[PDB]
Amino acid sequence: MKYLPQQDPQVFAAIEQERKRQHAKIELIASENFVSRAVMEAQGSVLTNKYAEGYPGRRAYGGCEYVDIVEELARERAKQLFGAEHANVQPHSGAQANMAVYFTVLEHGDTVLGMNLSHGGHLTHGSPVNFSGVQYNFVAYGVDPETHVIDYDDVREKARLHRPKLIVAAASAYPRIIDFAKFREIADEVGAYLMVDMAHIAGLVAAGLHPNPVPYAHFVTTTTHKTLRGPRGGMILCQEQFAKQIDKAIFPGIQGGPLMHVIAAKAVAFGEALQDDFKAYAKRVVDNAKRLASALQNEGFTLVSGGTDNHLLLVDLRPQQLTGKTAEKVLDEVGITVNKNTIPYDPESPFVTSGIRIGTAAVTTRGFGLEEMDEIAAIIGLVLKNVGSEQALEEARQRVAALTD
Amino acid sequence: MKYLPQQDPQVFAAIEQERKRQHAKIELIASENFVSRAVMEAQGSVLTNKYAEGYPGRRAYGGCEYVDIVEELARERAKQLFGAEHANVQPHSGAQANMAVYFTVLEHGDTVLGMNLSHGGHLTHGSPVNFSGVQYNFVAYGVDPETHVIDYDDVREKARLHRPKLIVAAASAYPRIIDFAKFREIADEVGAYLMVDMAHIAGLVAAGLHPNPVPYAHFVTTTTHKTLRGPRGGMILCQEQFAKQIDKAIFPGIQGGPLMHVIAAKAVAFGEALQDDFKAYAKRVVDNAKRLASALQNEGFTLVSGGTDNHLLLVDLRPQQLTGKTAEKVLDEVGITVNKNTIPYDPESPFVTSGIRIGTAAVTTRGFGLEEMDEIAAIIGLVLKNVGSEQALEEARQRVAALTD
Ligand SMILES: *Cc1c(COP(=O)(O)O)cnc(C)c1O
Ligand SMILES: *Cc1c(COP(=O)(O)O)cnc(C)c1O
Repeated sequence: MKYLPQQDPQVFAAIEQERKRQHAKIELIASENFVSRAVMEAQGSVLTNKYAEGYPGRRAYGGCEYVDIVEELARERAKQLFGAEHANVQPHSGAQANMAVYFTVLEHGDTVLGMNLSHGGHLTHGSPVNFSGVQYNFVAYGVDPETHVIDYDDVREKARLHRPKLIVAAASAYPRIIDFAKFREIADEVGAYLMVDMAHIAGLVAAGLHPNPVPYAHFVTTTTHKTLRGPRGGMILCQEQFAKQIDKAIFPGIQGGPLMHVIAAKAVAFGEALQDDFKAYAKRVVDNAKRLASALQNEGFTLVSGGTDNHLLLVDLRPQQLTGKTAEKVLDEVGITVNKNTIPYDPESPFVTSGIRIGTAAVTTRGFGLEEMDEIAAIIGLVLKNVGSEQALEEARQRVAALTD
Repeated sequence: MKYLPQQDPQVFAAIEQERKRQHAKIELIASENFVSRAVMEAQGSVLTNKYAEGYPGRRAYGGCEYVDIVEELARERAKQLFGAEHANVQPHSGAQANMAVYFTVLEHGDTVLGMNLSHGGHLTHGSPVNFSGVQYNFVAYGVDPETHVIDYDDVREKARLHRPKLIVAAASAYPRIIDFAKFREIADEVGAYLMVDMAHIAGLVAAGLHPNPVPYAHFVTTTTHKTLRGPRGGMILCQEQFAKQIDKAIFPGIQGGPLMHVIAAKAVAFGEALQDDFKAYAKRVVDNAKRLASALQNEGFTLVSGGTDNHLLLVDLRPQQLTGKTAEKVLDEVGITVNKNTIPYDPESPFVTSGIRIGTAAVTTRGFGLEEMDEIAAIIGLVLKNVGSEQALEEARQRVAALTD
């Protein structure tokens, strides 16, 4: 940076702290990643200066010839990546992407069936403190109490009982592959639309390492950040038959002017995801998660569902008599970043929890491999088995520092 | 830029076109401005990498110590600028800021009274194709048919008849000072909340050149872009008594993760607005608008309300037998950027219109003064009086190029 340090010492000093923090810590929060310098440059461009309400070639204002090229690059590359008939790259966030889909197909008070929030469902899939749970009548399907895999007969029974207008599949804390074919089968049986929220797994889908929901879903929503490793924002994919309605839902429905600089960054990120080296990256993400899972089990930890098919895992801390809150706090003391997370059938509140959620997308981006996964697991074992030993925590701190250089 | 040109030639080429376009054209779209290099650098920072759901010191995730400092800088500087008891700097956009306020005080189907959309009200103030008009029962007050000034007796009558839960004041195309005291008086009479949407005028309010709605309104919403000259995003200001509810409305109510890099840029922009030179800038904005208005009238144009008190004006093109669409198109041919805009009591559709809206914020940022206003007015006269003369349009083109260098 050149101008910010002189203009705003306070903001710059804080940004520099954050940059150094990102390097120093081991980031295991499953939603996190590190974007490329090219993506950041796109976000830091003069495109922030342009109002571009509407869509390419159909804008409210003149002068959009070049931002139109940028948005179309984003849409076409997204279609290349996911094989979708239509893309809308304007959603400000994953929340707004979901909001738009709900606005398209649902009326106030309509019934929606989503994944149980305590079993892996997202806040925007019907939390009573979120617009989704307030605006619509959400009902939930659960995972099996033993396997922690989605119970597809429960999905079916809930669908047949409650007759939802919309079924939502996908999750923020589900460590296994989701069967989109089965979701669509159930949707078809009850005459419901199927929406898949692939935010967490979008990068893996792009790399062919998780089945693609696009062929099975009427609507697919996602964040552009997370495993896709793009800028912070949202996106909707859908069948051509919904394109006009989806676009109208985003604008003039729920948003105003789009963030054209972020959309440029989205295009950049999609370009990166189209490359062979991103496919190699995504495979390392999944390989690293399996390795970390195995290594954690070797340390004596129990994992929700007994492992992982994707980028993330959940440690069930009940065998260690620890809460997720306690684990999160002590790992923070040694420079490992996780989040407490409810496990299926958790006896604790979401503010305490019996688990921690861990993902490998961020550490993989930093170049961590299998050996590092082993060491991360060993450090977590050292810490969680010795929460009352400052000597153990100091050793952990030193081993964490050794990993981050 | 260093990395984007190599990583993504296509995106870079389009961005460069846009950068050159921004320099070459005369930007008179009233919502537009040009942000500082410091603001852009903040947006292009590593803060995009951080999930920070929640609020400073009360986040969902660990590791937010430094982004907390950034958000608090934004909130405290906003409070300094506007004298508000509380600020929420997380809204992704002006639309989302409004959405959150509506979510806080209204239930589905509640009555809201806003400014007539054809008289200056915004899309998010009850358009039947916007969430506002779909979710809530919007009624409208109008401007006087002769003076084009808000008819405060009409505001009062509509309020007393319809008994709205909420009254919205503020506009996207109103060239005169809004009387917030009168709005609050009317609100008090009918027991309604008052929300002021100051998006267009926020910079002028910050500089003390338009009366501040904060003392009179329960809620004030704004864009951080526009006259405030910040990054693209939103903000809510409110009384301490609504702080908890407003914060909950933004998250977990309507949004997920905030855009921390944009919030950094918001802090930078607020820092700039706190400086004496921003006050001087804002005075030039208003002076330039008055000068341009006067100069346009000298050219024989009729202005909605007979002039301006702020950054913007509207040309009523009926005396010239032109539509806003025609004017917008021909001005585009010579490098002057305006938008067609409905005038009060417009005989034309919003897709055709009888007016063009013009603002001075962008050209003022570029260093244009009174002499340039005179020339801009003369060029507009030359163009609109000679729409069928290619020679006239070429002369206009050359004079536009002379202004932009
Ligand atoms: C992260 C996530 C979201 C929300 O995205 P934001 O950008 O935080 O609004 C929605 N759904 C799922 C499944 C997610 O993982
Ligand atoms: C520009 C504007 C908005 C919307 O802001 P976006 O960032 O485009 O969503 C809302 N209200 C008013 C009065 C505005 O001027």
